[PDB]
Amino acid sequence: KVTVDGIEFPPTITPPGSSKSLTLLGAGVRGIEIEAIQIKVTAIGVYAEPEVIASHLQKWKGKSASELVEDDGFFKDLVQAPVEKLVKITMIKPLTGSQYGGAVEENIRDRLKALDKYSEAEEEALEEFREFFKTKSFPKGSVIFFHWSSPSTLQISVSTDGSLPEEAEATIENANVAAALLDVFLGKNSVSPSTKASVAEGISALLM
Ligand SMILES: [Cl-]
Repeated sequence: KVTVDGIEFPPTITPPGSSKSLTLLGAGVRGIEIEAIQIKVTAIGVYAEPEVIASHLQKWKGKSASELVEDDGFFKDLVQAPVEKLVKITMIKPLTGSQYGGAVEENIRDRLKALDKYSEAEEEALEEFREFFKTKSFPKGSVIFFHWSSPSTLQISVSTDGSLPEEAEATIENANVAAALLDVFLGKNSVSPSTKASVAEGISALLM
């Protein structure tokens, strides 16, 4: 397990609507700082299938956690790897659905605009993202499951109490939004350098 801010991230999770078990790569915290005030917003865990994802990362074999974490190409390879992925979010700071969703939407939208990959299709995908989160509430301990069921298919499920949903609650089909959301966590300018640091540890260990 990796414990973050008192929150357990277990070694394995089965995505909602899925039967396949995914394994923990790493976990960390998303914190914000302004005028020296630090606030922990969420904890983040990243899951995939160990040997399947090791199969796409053999060029990083033998490398240490220190080596991997400072190589941007490493995280790029991980975002791009066409394998099943899951990101679990556990809420630390209480947020409304609109609050949480609006910020991740903005992050994705800004990333796509920077790449000149924000067009009508992506706009509609992010409107669906918005529609989904608008009806939700995120008290402390609530959870979000972002599941990459295909490289271009994002499933979202939530629970207010930390239970594991039985099914994907929303499905968004758009390759650019799906990759951009991964980059929110694993890209340059990640919301969580700690999560990246932990994933580097996990994959370094995994590539023996
Ligand atoms: Cl988050």
